[PDB]
Amino acid sequence: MELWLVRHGETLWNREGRLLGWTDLPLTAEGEAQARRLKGALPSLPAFSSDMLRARRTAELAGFSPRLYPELREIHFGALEGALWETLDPRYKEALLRFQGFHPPGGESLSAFQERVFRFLEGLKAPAVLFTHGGVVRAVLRALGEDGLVPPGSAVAVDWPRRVLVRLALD
Amino acid sequence: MELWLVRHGETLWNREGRLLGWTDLPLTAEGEAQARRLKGALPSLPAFSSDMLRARRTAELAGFSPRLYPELREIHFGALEGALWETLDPRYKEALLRFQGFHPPGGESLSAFQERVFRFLEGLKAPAVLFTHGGVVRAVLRALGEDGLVPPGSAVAVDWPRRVLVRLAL
Repeated sequence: MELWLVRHGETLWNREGRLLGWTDLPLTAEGEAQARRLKGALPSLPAFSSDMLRARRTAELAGFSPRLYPELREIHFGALEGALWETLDPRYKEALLRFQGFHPPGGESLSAFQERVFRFLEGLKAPAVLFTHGGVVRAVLRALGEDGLVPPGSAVAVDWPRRVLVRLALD
Repeated sequence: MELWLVRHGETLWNREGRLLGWTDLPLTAEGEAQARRLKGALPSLPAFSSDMLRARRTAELAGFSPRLYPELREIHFGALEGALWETLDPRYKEALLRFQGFHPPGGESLSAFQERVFRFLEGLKAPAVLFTHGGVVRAVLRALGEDGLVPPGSAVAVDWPRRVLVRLAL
């Protein structure tokens, strides 16, 4: 099933290097700029978006009017929300880097996050554009055997659950 | 959808030739070495594992933190757990070789085993690495029209439920 996943534009915490999950921060000026560049670059398919403001705003500026689903949210970092990546305990860094065995206190485990995301993707009955977050795109890319790190405001199209079709980045 | 079926490393009953199902044996030193060797080959896909110690330990040494599922367990041989294959009564040996039916005393039936394994596989929602047992790997290979020559600590990748992608015997 052809699915286009879009990572929302940047927020201040991208440059600041802080974990941003369920914390609701707005797009920066550049983030809105990145979002506008997506208009006319994404297929005119039904759109779905995380309910987080930054995701919804990206969809809007991209020319879409998506249906909202919290299932498309970034992983819930719990007590690690807002924590600087730099000072993150090596155990957490490793868990996130290897994408496994991550269970932040007060948050969502990586295993639970993957189930949520993959369960949502399984329910899609037709090609769609999904406005979501870096961790969601990463989970999908890694499940498809590829490095799952993509720039804010970029997109990837996949033939779920078989292979990646294209990675789209705009300058 | 890509699935990697990984057979746990060897235990003492493998070299001794004894039926090993729900008996929770640990890996031997060589079994652990086999597990470590898998770290440099298996793709970093979501991982799942039988809850048996030998499977869990194989996953850990291969560099994974799997979600545990008893559905990935080898069949329960009941009273036949630990029985030497070489002296297995013809009634059971034939049953296991015919693949038409099997139900050892105090054990699990082939039918229950299959319901178990296939329900699990059919429920997967994304590619994955599955740390399991010989009987499970064999069940998958046979469902794809292939034999089942996968030694301990080795793996087979399949495009489920269509065909085998590649075999990895280290």
